[PDB]
Formats: sequence, C-alpha cells, structure tokens
Amino acid sequence: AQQELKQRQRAEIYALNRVMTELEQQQFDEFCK
Amino acid sequence: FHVNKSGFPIDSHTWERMWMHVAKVHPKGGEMVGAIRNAAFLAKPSIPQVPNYRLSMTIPDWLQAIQNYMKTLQYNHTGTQFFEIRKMRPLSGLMETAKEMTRESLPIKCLEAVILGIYLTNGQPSIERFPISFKTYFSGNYFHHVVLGIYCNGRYGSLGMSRRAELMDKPLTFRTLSDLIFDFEDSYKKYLHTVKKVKIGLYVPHEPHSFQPIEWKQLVLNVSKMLRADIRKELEKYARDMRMKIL
Ligand SMILES: *CC(=O)[C@H](Cc1ccccc1)NS(=O)(=O)c1ccc(C)cc1
Ligand SMILES: *CC(=O)[C@H](Cc1ccccc1)NS(=O)(=O)c1ccc(C)cc1
Repeated sequence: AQQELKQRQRAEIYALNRVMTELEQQQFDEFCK
Repeated sequence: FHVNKSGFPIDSHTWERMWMHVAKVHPKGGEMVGAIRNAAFLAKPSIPQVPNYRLSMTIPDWLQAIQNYMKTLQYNHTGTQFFEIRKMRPLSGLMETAKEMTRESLPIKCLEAVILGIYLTNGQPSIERFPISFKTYFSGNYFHHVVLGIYCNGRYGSLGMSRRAELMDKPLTFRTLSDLIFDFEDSYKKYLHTVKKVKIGLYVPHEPHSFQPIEWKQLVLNVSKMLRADIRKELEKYARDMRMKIL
C-alpha cells in the first residue's frame, strides 16, 4: 500500500511548509524592526 | 541542510530528521510538529498541472508559465531538500530527476529550480539556457545561489526559485548579459549582500539525452575587487563568445 505513503507525506510536507514560510516572514519582519 | 537520498516514499531516518530540524528552529516547534504528524486527516494539496507550450503563447508568456509553475510548487522551507541533484551528473539523469519533480509535485529550492527550468525549456530552441551562480557576503558569512540565465531574440532574463522575490525570475528585457547580472547585484544590495563572485555556465544543450554534465563555471569573475566598467567588459566578451558558439 505504497502510494498512500506519498500522498500522506505530500500532505504533511505542504502542511509543514506553510508554517515555516509564515515563520520565516515573522523572523524577517522582526529582524527589520 | 539535509538532502533526501531515499527517493519516494521517504524512508524513516530522513523523515524523522526533517521533523527533527523543524522542531528546533521553530520557537514553538513540537507543539506544531505533533499537530501535523498526529492528525487523522489532512487536506490533500492541489496538484498544479505541468505547463505545455501552446501556439497562443509568446516566449515571455511561456517563461512566466514555467515560473508560475515553480512558484506553485513553493520554495522548500522544511529544511530537507527532497530531490537530490548531483551537479556533475549527466544531463540525461538530471532530466530524469526533473520528471520526478513534476510527477511528485513537492517544494523545491534554487538548484532544483534550475534543473526543472532546463527540463521545461527543452523543446523551445529559440531559448538558450545557462546557469548563473553567485557567491555573496553578508555579516561574516558567504552564501551560494543559482538561477537559470535565459537568452532569446537579443534579450536576457532568468528563471529561478528564491525565498526573495528579487533573486529569481527576471523578464526578457535586459539588453546585455551585464544588465541582467547588474540587476541581481542591485537586488542583493537591498538585502545588504555584497556580491563576491559570479560564475556563468555554458548554454545547456537541448538534447535531453545528452550524457555530458552541465558546465557551471566557464566564466568566474571576482566582482568584489572590480569596477562596473570592467565587470561589463569581461561579461560582454563572454556573452558574445556564447552567441558566436565559440565557447
Ligand atoms: C527591513 C528590510 O531589510 C527590507 C528590505 C527590502 C527588500 C526588498 C525591497 C525593499 C526593501 N526593507 S523593507 O522591506 O522596506 C521593510 C520591511 C519591514 C520593515 C519592518 C521595515 C522595512
Ligand atoms: C540557492 C539557495 O539555496 C539559496 C540559499 C541562500 C542563498 C543566499 C542567502 C541565504 C540563503 N536560496 S534563497 O534561500 O532563496 C536566498 C535567500 C536569501 C537571499 C538573500 C538570497 C537567496
């Protein structure tokens, strides 16, 4: 049942990527400030 | 910076080491690592369709479509680069990896963007493609970046992926290679990076079954000790050599 692992990992990767993007903007903003 | 040599799906050591790095750098990691990891259901993210060149597109239109495809893949902020790119692999095998990218649809960083740039611009022979690498200095550190230089109908441009909007794609509107390069340097000035070195590669052949490696550094020039009048010359001689299919 190997595809299902991809599809789930893709969904976790994009989930996580959302958060690190939002993190990196707060870091860069508070940098500037 | 870790890279995945396990392919897809990702094996357990490299998967856990991703959540490793993610929980340290995040001030509130672990609280959120669990929420993704342990969640019965997540939304299945949209799969962007890979663009195909249609006769109603200009070259600038196709170039924006490639760049928009990469932007939808998103820049990889996870800390774990998902597709291994061995720079000196034959072009043939790097193209295989680009196929992986479009068929697995995952975030990417700048190097992988360049490979996929090449893979999507094979098949339009009016476009020539060559990598531009930058070594830059900021706050006691050196950094390395790469983009796909583009040459078509007497105009230069680029494709790329960056965390910064001014260090990727550049429209097909620069009249010299130097104007392209000098735009990047001014863009880096916004982020207080000093450009120390610039490496220009060779045109990447349009044979997708070539087994030669990409040439990454036919021209290397130490822009730090040089004045713009002489950067331009050195860059202008080399661009013209590229066009006269000497180099
Ligand atoms: C704070 C900073 O470095 C940015 C740099 C920048 C980059 C690209 C184009 C313009 C400027 N300056 S800023 O974007 O104007 C800025 C952002 C956030 C704050 C709090 C101040 C300034
Ligand atoms: C090509 C790559 O991985 C870079 C990493 C890097 C490069 C320069 C400075 C910091 C990090 N791509 S990038 O993260 O998009 C990038 C970030 C910041 C700048 C100022 C340029 C490029």
